[PDB]
Amino acid sequence: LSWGYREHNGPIHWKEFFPIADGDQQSPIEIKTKEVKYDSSLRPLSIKYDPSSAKIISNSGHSFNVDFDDTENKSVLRGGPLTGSYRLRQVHLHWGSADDHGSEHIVDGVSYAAELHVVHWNSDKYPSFVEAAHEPDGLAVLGVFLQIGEPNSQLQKITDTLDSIKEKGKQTRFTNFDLLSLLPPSWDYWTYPGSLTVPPLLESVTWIVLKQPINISSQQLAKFRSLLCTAEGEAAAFLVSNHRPPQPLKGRKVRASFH
Ligand SMILES: Cc1cc(C)nc(SCC(=O)c2ccc(S(N)(=O)=O)c(Cl)c2)n1
Ligand SMILES: [Zn+2]
Repeated sequence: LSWGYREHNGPIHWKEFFPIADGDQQSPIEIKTKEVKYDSSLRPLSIKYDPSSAKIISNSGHSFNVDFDDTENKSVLRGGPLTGSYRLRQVHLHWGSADDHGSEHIVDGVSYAAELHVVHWNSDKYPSFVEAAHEPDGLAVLGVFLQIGEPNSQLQKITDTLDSIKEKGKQTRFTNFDLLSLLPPSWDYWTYPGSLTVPPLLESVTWIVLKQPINISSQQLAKFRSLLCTAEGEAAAFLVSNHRPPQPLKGRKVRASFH
């Protein structure tokens, strides 16, 4: 298949080849903080990310992905709303065509400039990410909002690479990536049950979205828009926007770890 974010193949078109697009636990959503319920039973996040787990950065045509070696248990998320160990798999980012929008999740009617997703899978129960992606408790994604601010020394590692992966399919070695340090200093979070925000749109994600944004400069974020959604030797299209609109909550509870 050949989904994307352009006029012919974008989010409104996804339902055509992925009927779960209209499902009851679709992501992303609006977080309306006046409707969030603090839940004292939610636990703190327990995070370990080995900077040597990071292997490769590539252009999928839908974002950049930092792939981590997920055959080993070096990089694991536990706690939060999660039962068991969730192995780190991959990091990517969503943004919009300009800095005033671009996050997937929206807070109190407001879009951030971009949103970082840290993809993990239940390695207690499932033999691989591919099997875990089909189960309600299979995935956990940590979301971090990016707002325009000062230049981010931690994102600069990624931005420095983006020219070498400008075309879809291109990849480049990427390691010693201190992912933890990219996180905001508060790990307070909202959580709800949801889906992949991209086709196949599987309802297998425990969303964990951190309240506190991190900064990125205008010039840093603009580098992501210089990525192509098209391959070398193909007609060019810039990956100007790669975010899905908020989906109906359909009676799900968004809970907060904090008050
Ligand atoms: C073999 C295989 C299967 C699947 C379901 N995805 C992939 S690559 C896509 C991928 O890992 C991915 C992309 C986007 C998201 S999101 N925006 O965080 O909900 C997630 Cl959870 C996974 N590969
Ligand atoms: Zn994502």
